[PDB]
Amino acid sequence: ELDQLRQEAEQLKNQIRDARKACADATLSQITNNIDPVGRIQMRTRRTLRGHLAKIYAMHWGTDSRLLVSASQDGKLIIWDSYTTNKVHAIPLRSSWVMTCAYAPSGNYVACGGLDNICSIYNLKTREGNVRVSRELAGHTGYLSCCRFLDDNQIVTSSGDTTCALWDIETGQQTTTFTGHTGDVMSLSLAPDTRLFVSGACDASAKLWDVREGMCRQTFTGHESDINAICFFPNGNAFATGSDDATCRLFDLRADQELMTYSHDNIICGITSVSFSKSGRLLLAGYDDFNCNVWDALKADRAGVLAGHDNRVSCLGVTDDGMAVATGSWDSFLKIWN
Amino acid sequence: QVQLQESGGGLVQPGGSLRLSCAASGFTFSNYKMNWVRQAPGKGLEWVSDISQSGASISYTGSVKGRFTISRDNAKNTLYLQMNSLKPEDTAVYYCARCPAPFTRDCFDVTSTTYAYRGQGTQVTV
Amino acid sequence: NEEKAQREANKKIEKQLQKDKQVYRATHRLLLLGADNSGKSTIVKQMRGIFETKFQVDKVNFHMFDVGGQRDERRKWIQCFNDVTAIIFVVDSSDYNRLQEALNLFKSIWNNRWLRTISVILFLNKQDLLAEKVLAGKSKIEDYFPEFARYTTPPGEDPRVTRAKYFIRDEFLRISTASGDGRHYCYPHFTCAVDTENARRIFNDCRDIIQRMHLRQYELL
Amino acid sequence: ASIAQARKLVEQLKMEANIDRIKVSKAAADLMAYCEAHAKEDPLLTPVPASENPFR
Amino acid sequence: ATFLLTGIPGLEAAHIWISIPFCFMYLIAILGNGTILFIIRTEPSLHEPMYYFLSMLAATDLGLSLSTLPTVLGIFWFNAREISFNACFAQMFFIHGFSFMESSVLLAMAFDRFVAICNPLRYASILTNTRVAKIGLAILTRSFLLILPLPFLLKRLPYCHSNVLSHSYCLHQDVMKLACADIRFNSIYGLFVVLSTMGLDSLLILFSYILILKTVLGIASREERLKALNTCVSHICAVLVFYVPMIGLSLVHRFGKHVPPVVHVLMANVYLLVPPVMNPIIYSVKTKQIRKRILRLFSL
Repeated sequence: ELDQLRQEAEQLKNQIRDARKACADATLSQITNNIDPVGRIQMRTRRTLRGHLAKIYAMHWGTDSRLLVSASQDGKLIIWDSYTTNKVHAIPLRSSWVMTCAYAPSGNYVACGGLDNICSIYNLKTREGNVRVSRELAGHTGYLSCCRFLDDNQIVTSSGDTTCALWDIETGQQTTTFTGHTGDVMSLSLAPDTRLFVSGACDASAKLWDVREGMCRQTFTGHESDINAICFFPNGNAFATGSDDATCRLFDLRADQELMTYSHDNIICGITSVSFSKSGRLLLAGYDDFNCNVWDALKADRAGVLAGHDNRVSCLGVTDDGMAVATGSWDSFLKIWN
Repeated sequence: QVQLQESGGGLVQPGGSLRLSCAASGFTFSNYKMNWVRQAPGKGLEWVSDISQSGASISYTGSVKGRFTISRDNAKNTLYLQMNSLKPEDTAVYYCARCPAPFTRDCFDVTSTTYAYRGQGTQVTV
Repeated sequence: NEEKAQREANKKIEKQLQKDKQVYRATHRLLLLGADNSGKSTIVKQMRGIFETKFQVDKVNFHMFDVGGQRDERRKWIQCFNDVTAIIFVVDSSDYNRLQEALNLFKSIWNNRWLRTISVILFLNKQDLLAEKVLAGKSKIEDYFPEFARYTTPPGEDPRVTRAKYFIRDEFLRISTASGDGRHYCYPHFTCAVDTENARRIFNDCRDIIQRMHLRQYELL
Repeated sequence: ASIAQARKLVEQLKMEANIDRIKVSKAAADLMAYCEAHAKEDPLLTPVPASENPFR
Repeated sequence: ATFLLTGIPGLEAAHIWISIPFCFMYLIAILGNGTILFIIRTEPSLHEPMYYFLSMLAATDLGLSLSTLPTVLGIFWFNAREISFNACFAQMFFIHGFSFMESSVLLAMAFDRFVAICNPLRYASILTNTRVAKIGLAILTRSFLLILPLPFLLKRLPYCHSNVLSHSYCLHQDVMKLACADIRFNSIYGLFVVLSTMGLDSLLILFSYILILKTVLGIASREERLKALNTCVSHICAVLVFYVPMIGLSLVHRFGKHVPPVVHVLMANVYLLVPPVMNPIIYSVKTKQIRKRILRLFSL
């Protein structure tokens, strides 16, 4: 009978809610009431990268924190040199509807995907010297939303058919599949030790996955609308999400509940991207009002504004050593802030 | 999480009356546009009515004009549908849908097969 | 030593990007949208994953995309098409049961935040079936739309066919002109299953849209 | 049909429920300790002289 | 030898109320043109064929203001009315060169607007960036080639009679009257150039506006018709105020034997001092993409 199963499911949901309520005793805001404010964080544009014809959806930094890759809707991948603004490479793509890009940890490969439902891997260091397609990973049903390189051989991708997958680039078959989401999976974030990852969906839900065991461990709720971005804390025991209700929230894996929310009355536009600084003290979030705000993670008080873009901010990333932050936008211009 | 529970179904003779109520929780009710959706047996999801954020604008489908009335109560976070002069073609399961995003006036995908912000449904038979 | 090689590579890439810029600015992009019942596939085949179609009229290149490999929920991937010249909307006017679905989709597209600057070209397809259904006088329209009982025409078979055609067109135009910022319009056309003027109609409508954009840009509007 | 989905959901809830949890205060203390531990190596948080700045 | 300037025949009042409007107008011209040029040449989103011609017009206006500033300022503030033999000819060369540059820039802007509005779907296939650069080079060459003989021929001639001028700056048609001998060829060549190569320009600009108005008449309701008419009248007035008292002065110098010199002073002052201030406001500042940047810069 379906009715008894539904009653049992809601009974377990009530039990989980009661356990979470009992496990909470204090709030993070009151614990951090005795620390000093960060102050006014003023950042200036140090570089402006020009050359993209159309709007930008994705970018990714390199491990050396010098070269980065950006994807655009005219159908081009460009590898930059943020020190001198020289275009190292320019890769023309087969499909112009590209929604994501990735940079290999070893720096030999890049990947991209979009409405074509196919993820393609490019070899930047071929023996001849040119850039050619190395593999085309097919098997997803919806559009590709995000992809991340575990290492030179394994890549994890999320699609719009409410599933994630783990690929083997050498052979091209799906090693593992992750299921359980109800809406489109919009973003994923790998753990610092690359043993777990999270994923946000259009169901206002986030889940924690085990790469080896291949099952969902925990599920976190609290948002009221679709989730657009997600990012791990530097120590690997927390993450932050950005949604369409114009709020961000910080979740803790061990406590298995929300810790703090970052919102203001004057903001009515959703968040398109989030990121953390090197030490985790500052949280940077992009908004639909053409601005990016800098938050105080331990205080939930705004501390800075970046106002250099004339259109929607789509992507935002911070280098490994935290020397700079790069933000792309829908007006086809990248900017390095410091 | 978003929770929408509907109640009010039952057996009504033709020409009778019936009232449907939906109790909403887990989100701010006053920032969202609400819908009523029904699904007849052997037929896909069909839109019925919607009401604005404050109830200023009300619209219905063609076949229910002059018989159905939709209202919302922001004080207690409830939605209502007042059925009148029921017909044998009105038998279906009634779902209450929600606008995906706040402060907007467009509603994508409320009648989709796997919409997330939709209720369990109640059975109405005439 | 490496600076000279880096500069030379940058210069080569800039030249290639300039050529690509010229080629990209040359052409125009369109989005073909509709439902399964509507004969949009037949339309795109008449002037013939994503089904691209390139046609050229008066030495001007047009590009049309018909995405069909996705799921039912389209509120997230629809934001990739906010820079197109126009949206082609195809409606099967002979099916009264699913006309309100078309009206709801049109309203959702018209009132979107990122699609509030894109003009829509409306095609009301399947005219022969509508004429046959109206003449055969078996399935009525007044019971689907009760407002049809107090409507007067503002075709050759009878005035009833004209009345029905213009009633449906007026429904769509009322939704169009209800709420608007005078930044985008709607161009309704009456097309049948077999026609050869769709390319010319698209050319004229796109020319009007572009001219209006240029007038606004040059402060004349 | 839906019975299998309900059974899978029940199994997932049963597997998720039986996990030990710690207090919020411990998590807050750990996050603080990490922040004050690594606050000395955050160029964005603490401005640095332009001599070592690679984007000068 | 030195030429003795005279300036306005009303400066004997110790410029109590004359120097202030001139200084304010020069300041407005210089500041506006410099700000527009800097904003256009700094921001990457304003790299379009339409804005290149606006920047060229700003550069021409700034050059004309700087070329005419020194002698006027000296005569109206330091009471200095003596100019050397070579500075006079340098000023005469620069003034005419920049006037021709301004006329050519206006013609290029008119062609740009006509192609953009009357040829909407083929606009990007005609006005690429390389053709804009070619047009700029052609404008520079045409403007600074037709003026070269004018001071070159006058420099060699011996001036003997009075070495006194009528304006506050050197003009070819006024200076040639003191050559003491054989001024027919210089006068006829100057008149031929100024008429032939520089009135057809105004005719073409007016024709383009007529065609644009004809195109825009049959669009929209009266609400947009009023806006279109207001803009197309502002542009025509801006063109005429520069083009009329400029051909008129060259005509009246040769043909106006009886006209008082006040008319010469007024016409020469108008077409050389008003356009540098009028063109920014009407053409560049009216655009919203530059208004936004100007407001943000002023708030800083």
